Amino acid sequence: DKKLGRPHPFIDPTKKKQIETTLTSDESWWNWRKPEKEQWSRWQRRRPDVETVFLKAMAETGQVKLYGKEPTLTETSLYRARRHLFKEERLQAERERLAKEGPMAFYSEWVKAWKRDTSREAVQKHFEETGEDENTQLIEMFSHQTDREYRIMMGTDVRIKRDPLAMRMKEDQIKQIWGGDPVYPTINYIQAPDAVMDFRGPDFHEPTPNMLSYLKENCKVISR
Amino acid sequence: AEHVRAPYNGKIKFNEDLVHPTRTRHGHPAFLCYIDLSVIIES
Amino acid sequence: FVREDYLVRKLTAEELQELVKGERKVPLIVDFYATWCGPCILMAQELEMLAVEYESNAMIVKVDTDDEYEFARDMQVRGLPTLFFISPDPSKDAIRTEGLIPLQMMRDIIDNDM
Amino acid sequence: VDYDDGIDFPYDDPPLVCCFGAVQKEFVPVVRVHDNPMHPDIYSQWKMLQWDPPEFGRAPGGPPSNVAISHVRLGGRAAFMGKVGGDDYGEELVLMMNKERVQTRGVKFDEGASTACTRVKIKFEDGKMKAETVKEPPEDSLLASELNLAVLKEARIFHFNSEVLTSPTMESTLFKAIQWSKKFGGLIFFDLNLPLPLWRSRNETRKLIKKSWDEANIIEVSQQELEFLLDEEYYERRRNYTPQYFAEDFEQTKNRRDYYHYTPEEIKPLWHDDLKLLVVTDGTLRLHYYTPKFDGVVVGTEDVLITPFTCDRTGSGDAVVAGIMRKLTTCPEMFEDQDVLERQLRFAVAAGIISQWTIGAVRGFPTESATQNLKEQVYVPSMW
Amino acid sequence: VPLQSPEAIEAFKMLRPSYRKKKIKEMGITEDEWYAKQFEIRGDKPPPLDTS
Repeated sequence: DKKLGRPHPFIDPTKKKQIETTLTSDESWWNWRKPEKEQWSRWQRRRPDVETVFLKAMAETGQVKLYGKEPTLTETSLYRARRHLFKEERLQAERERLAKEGPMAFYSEWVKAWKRDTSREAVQKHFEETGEDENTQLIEMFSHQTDREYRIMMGTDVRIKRDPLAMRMKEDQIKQIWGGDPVYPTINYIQAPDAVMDFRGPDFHEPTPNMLSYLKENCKVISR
Repeated sequence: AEHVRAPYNGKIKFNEDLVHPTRTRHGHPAFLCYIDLSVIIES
Repeated sequence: FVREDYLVRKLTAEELQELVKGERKVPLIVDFYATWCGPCILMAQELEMLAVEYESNAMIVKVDTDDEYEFARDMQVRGLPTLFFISPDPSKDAIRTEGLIPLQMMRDIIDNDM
Repeated sequence: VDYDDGIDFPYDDPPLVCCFGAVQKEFVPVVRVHDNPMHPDIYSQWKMLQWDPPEFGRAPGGPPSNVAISHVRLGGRAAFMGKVGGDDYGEELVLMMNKERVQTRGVKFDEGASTACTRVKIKFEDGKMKAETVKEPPEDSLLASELNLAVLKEARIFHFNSEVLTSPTMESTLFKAIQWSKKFGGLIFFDLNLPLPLWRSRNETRKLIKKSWDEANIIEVSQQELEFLLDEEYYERRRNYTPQYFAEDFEQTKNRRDYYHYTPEEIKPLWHDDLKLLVVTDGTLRLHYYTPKFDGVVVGTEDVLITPFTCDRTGSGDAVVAGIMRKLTTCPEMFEDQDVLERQLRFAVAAGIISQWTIGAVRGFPTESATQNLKEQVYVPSMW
Repeated sequence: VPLQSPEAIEAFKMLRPSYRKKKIKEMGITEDEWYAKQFEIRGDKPPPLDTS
C-alpha cells in the first residue's frame, strides 16, 4: 500500500482504517431514524452500466482487481475516466499475440472450418512440401471462412480496432449492460412486416356503420 | 439559502448545548446557531 | 339496412336441443365459450372466420357456459375453448375438440369427418 | 423387475422434470359459473374480464405442456410425456414443444387418431342432451407400455394434473408412471387444475383424486380448489362475515380483501405422510405453503391494469407451478428452510405476474432473467 | 424561531427516547408507570360524590 500504491491498483483508503459507532434508534429524532422495515424504492436496485460489465470482465481476466465482487460506483466512475488506457493495453496485447502466433494461428479464431495445424512450425513444415508459402496458406484458410465469421473478424480491422474483450464477451455477460431481459416481454411489441392489421381484432371498436345505413336502420330516414 | 452537506461518511460530533433548539420550516427538529460552530466528522 | 357484425349465433341449451333433434342439412359446430376466458377471445375470431368461409354450408353456433354450465358438464366438456362438430347424418358420432385447434383443422373436420 | 440405462454420467446440471398428460395449444380446464358476462358477441370487451376476473380464474392453470414450456424457459429442463396424433396438429404441437426445447422422447405418435379430436355420441336422457365418449383422443389414451422409462429415471419431479383422471386409461398409465418415478426416487407434483366435471360435487372429487393426492409428494391447489375440497360454504360464510358492532382489530376496519391463511388443522383432512409441500395459490396475490414442520404465506402481488389491452390471465398458474419446480429442483432446502422457501416462491410469484401481461400462454411465459428482474424490482432487497 | 418557552424546550428534549429514559431514572417512576401516568386526567377533577 504505502509503497506500490503508486502504479498498481490499491485500496483507496489505507488498510486498518478505523470504524465508528453512532446513535441507535430511540437515541435519535424521528426524522433521523431508519424505518423498522426496509422501504420499497424504485431506485433500490443497482443501475446496470457498461462500466460494470467491463470492469467485472477485466477483474475476471485479472487485468484489474476490485475491493469486492461487484464494482462500486466510484470504481465505475474511474473506469469511465480511464477505460481507453485498458482498451489500448488490450489492443497492444492483441498486436503482440498476432506477432507471436503469426496470422494463421491468430485469424484461425474466426475460421472454425480450418481444422489444420496453424502454428508457425506447421506452416513452415507445410511450405516445405505443398510449395504454398504462408500467404497462400492464409488465403486458403480465409477461403474456408464463412461470411458471418468474416463479419465477426472485421472487428480486428486496423481502422475499427474493436476491443478484444468486447469481441469475446458472451451473451450472459453482455446482457448485464441493460440488466437482463426486459420485464415486460418484447413479444408484446414485436409485429411482423407485411402483417395486415385485423381491424376485427379484439383491440378495435366495432365497425362504424355507414351514416345513411345507420339512420335508415333506426328508421330515422326513409327511402320511399 | 446554501446547504452545507457532509463531504464524508462518518460520525457527526459537536457540543449541541452551544446551539438553540428550533422547529424547521419542514417541522423537523433542528438546532439554530448564531455562532461559528465547529462540527467534527469522524470518518 | 345495416348488416349485422357477427355471424356465430348464441343459443340457449333448449334451442340447441331443438337444433340437434331437428333434421340438419349441414354440419353443426357448437362452441362452448365463456366470456371470462382468454383463449375464447381468439376462438371467437377463428369461428367468425369459419362462419364467413362456410357461409350457409355450416351451422356455427355458441353456448356460453356461464349460462349453460350444467349442459356443458352433460356434454362432457372438460375445459374451454371446446368445440363440437355434429354431423347432419344422425348416425355418426360427433367430434369434440379441445383447445385452440387451427382453423385448418376445423376445415378438415367439417369437410372430411362430418 | 428393474430398468437399466447402461449409462453412469450424472445426467445434466438442471435436473429434468417430466410433465405427464395432455398437450393443447392453450386450454383452460378450470371453469365455473361467473357472475358478470360481458356482451355475448363483442370480444372487444372481454379484457374487462381479464383485469377484474373471476376468483377461480385469477391465475388459470392449463395443460402440463404449458408448465413444461414455462419451466424450460425459466431455465430448467422439461420432458413432456404424452401422446399425439400423426396428423398435422400433433406435429404442430410436437414442433411447439421442440422449438421451446422441451424434450419429447416420451411423446408417442398414434397414427390412427386425430390429436384433439374426441369421438362422442350425443344422447338424450331425462329430456336433456348428453354426450358420452365413443373414442378418447390420443392425449387421453397413452398406455402404460408407452412410458419412456429413461425420462422417468432422469426426471426428478414428475408433474401431472388431474385432467388425466378424466380418462381411465390415462389414470392407469399415470399410476404406473408414478410407481416408476417413485422407484427412481422422483418427487410427485400434483397440480390439481380441476376440470369442469370435477367441480360437480366435493365428495365425489375427493374420492376421485384420493389416490393421486395420497401419491403426490408436492401439491398445488388454487384457493378455490382447496375451499371446494374443504367446505366451500363454510369459507364463504367465513369471509362474508362482518362484525355487527365493532372490529376485533384495527386492520379489520380497513375492509381490504380477505387473504385468509388456512390453518394446518383445516388442511389436516387433506394432509398425508408423503406430502412434503402443499401450496395454495390465491392468484399471484398470495402463495400459502404448508410442510410437515412449518406453514406460512408468501405475500405476492399482481398488476394487470398496467397492460389493459395486452394482459391475459391465461397460463399464470402454469408459470407459477413452473417456477416452483424450477426452484425445487435447484434449491431443495425449500423443503427444510422456511425463509429459503419464501424467497424462492417469490420467484414463482414474479413469473406468474409476467405471464399475466401478454395474450396467450406459451407466448407469455417469462425467461429466468425477466423473472428475477421482476422479483428484484417488486420485492425489497431484504426479501429477495 | 429559536424556541424560548421552557415547556417547548422540554418537548424538544423529550423528542429523544433516551432523554425520556433519563427523565424516568431521575424521577424514579417506573417506565410502565409513566406510560400509565401519561393517561392521567389533565385537571379539574370534580368534587367527590357525597351520596347519602
